[PDB]
Amino acid sequence: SWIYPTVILCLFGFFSMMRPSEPFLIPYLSGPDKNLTSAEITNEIFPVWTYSYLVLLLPVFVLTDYVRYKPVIILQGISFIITWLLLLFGQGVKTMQVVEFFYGMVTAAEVAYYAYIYSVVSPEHYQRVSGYCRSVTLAAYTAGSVLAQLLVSLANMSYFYLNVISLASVSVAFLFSLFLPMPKKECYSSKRLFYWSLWWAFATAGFNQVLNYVQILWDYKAPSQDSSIYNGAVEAIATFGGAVAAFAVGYVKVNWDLLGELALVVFSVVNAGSLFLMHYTANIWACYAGYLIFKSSYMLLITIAVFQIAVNLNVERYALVFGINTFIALVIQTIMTVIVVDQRGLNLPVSIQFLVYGSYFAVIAGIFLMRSMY
Amino acid sequence: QVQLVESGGGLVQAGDSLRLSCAASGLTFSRYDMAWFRQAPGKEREFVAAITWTGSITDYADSVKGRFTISRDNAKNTIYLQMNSLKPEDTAVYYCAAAQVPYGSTLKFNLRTLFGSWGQGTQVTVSS
Ligand SMILES: *[C@@H]1O[C@H](CO)[C@@H](O)[C@H](O)[C@H]1NC(C)=O
Repeated sequence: SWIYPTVILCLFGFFSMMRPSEPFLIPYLSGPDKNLTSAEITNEIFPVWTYSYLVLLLPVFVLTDYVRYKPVIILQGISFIITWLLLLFGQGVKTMQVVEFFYGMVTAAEVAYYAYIYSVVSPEHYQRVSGYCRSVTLAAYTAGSVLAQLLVSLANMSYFYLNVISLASVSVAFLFSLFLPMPKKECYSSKRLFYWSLWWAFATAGFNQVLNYVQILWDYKAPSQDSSIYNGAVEAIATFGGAVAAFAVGYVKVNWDLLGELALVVFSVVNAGSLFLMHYTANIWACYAGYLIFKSSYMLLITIAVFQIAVNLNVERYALVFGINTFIALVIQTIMTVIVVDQRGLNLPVSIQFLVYGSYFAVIAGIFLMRSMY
Repeated sequence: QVQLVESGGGLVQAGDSLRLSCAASGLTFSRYDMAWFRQAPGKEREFVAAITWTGSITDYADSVKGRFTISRDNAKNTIYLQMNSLKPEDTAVYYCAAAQVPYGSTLKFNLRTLFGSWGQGTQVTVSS
């Protein structure tokens, strides 16, 4: 009964998240294909994704529970197809800004993917359900990264054909959503829900902040003329590390009623100490291992939060609660980026940035580690 | 306003060598991929070299390769270009350019579309 919805949902997730063209976006757009300058791509195109994402997250989390979810997953599929068609055949700066608007729609509509399954499945399959859905996306990301690396180097695959492969992947994914079963017909009062959302809001803002500077840190630490190959490979392995960590959450029989918070504290410290290790250590392998632990550890927690939010939601407000938490994370991340990295703010170099990111994650652990009064 | 100042150019008989310097200012020099371009008298500006911000990589044009040694001195916010065995076909106005985005190399921005913030160039007249 639960197998068919889960199978179709994870097939859609795998085929949508498998996109070879993603790691070569900047080389593609600034390359000989589109000829967009670095200043343009960085300041006029890319920001439209953040504002489009921020604005579109509002209707998504406002309505996704009303429309019963499937309409939102289908909309995400169509947005995927439009985005990649424009990427393939769209030339100019305004066209790329529209591409970024539709990608903001695509990512903002992802709340329905994780929200959808708890409406069609019984509460007793929520743990297993949560693990597969997160892992297939990360397994798909790793597979796409490996395929792109092999093709671009071994197959001399041009970025246009990576884009074509990703377009075919998202088209197949769109075809998989038409068959998804349709579900049928101030909520933070619970403290588990409140704290799981608090960690989601703040940890998520920090996580997406690191990802844009890991490769910059690795280059500064160990200047290597072939860093690009190693930077991609470690990203993929770190992404595969969280796929099995996410998968292992749904399989292992552990009483999550008592291990909910305990896991939050233990892996919150591993997210802090892992970041200090990349900042302080001189070996790049120690820095590579730090990223693997940080990304794998975070994805272990993001799986428990979604599972542990859905369990304590009395009302079927899955997209509201998930949608708010990824929106407040967007606000936090955008504010923090301005303070820390932006020239308008402090303009910290990557040398010290991870002491900020490292301690920023220690503060998160500090709040959760100190909730025991006697 | 990123300000760059090319110095070093001048007449040099063929076979001698030169060193130009470009003491960049107004930017965080230790984060930007600097470069050197030239504009021969009757053509368009053409990439010559580009030293990544880490300094571990130095791309070069096919013609110059093997004679040009781009460098950088982050202490002095300066970059150099040693030009050895100069042939009359190297004559140009040598402009130093700064990456319009700090970590261009790490984010994999095409080099020949990554450098702006031009200077006012220095004249090299390789006189056979
Ligand atoms: C990018 O520049 C190259 C070289 O000038 C040119 O051949 C190409 O057509 C340009 N981009 C496109 C596809 O318009």
